[PDB]
Amino acid sequence: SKTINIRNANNFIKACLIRLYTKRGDSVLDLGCGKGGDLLKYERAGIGEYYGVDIAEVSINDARVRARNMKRRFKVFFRAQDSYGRHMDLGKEFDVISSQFSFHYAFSTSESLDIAQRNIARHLRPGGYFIMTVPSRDVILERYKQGRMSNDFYKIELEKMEDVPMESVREYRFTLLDSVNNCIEYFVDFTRMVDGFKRLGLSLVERKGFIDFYEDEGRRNPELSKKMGLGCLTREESEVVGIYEVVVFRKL
Ligand SMILES: Nc1ncnc2c1ncn2[C@@H]1O[C@H](CSCC[C@H](N)C(=O)O)[C@@H](O)[C@H]1O
Repeated sequence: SKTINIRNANNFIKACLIRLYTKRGDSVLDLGCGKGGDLLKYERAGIGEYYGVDIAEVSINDARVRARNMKRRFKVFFRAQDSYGRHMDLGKEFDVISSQFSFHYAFSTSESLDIAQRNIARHLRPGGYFIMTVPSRDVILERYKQGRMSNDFYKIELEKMEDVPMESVREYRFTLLDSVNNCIEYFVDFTRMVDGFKRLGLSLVERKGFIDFYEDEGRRNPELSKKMGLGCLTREESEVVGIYEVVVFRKL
């Protein structure tokens, strides 16, 4: 593929995040786990338990095969359901709750976000972290004002002007080479997210852009760099990576 560097970067960034907030023996709840793309990362992190939840059953089964056919020291649990707009009660709490490239889907409606934020807080141990990587609304609107909304790797389209300005847009179309196709993405209303979480005991402890986060980490972990094979992305690839940001809330 022609997006390998972009996959390496994203996985790199995610691995570093996991390394930063997880510790040995931790219990992790992976929301929007997908096809278990982080099982290996967690295996290196030496975590003890892994629970993955995804709305799509086609991905869960893929995450099962992977878990089933891999050298892992942690117990896995998969469940296919809606963890954002449908009540969720798994029974136990977790030290770390991860939602990689998937939490923005919780912003479907006002109620959805609320349910989703409630589902996160009730499955998080006090002191526990909720790490995520979501698209940056600020970034996107700027590329919009610059007219540069795409390239050979991706494409984004906002909604129509009928009685609406930029700040009034709630969603957009995202297309990615060898990935989603005109997938409907919901903008992450940051302020509403913060307030909503703060109301449930979760505080904002980290918000950084993918590129900076990437550059900063790539310098502190040169080994994980060459290990995951990476270094110096083309500006064309940077645009795709630059769309996402890192956000972390902790249950004080
Ligand atoms: N309400 C919901 N509950 C759980 N997963 C959801 C969801 N809405 C969307 N998703 C999931 O969001 C995921 C986004 S992509 C998942 C990628 C994965 N975290 C990685 O790092 O590769 C998809 O697998 C999709 O099925």
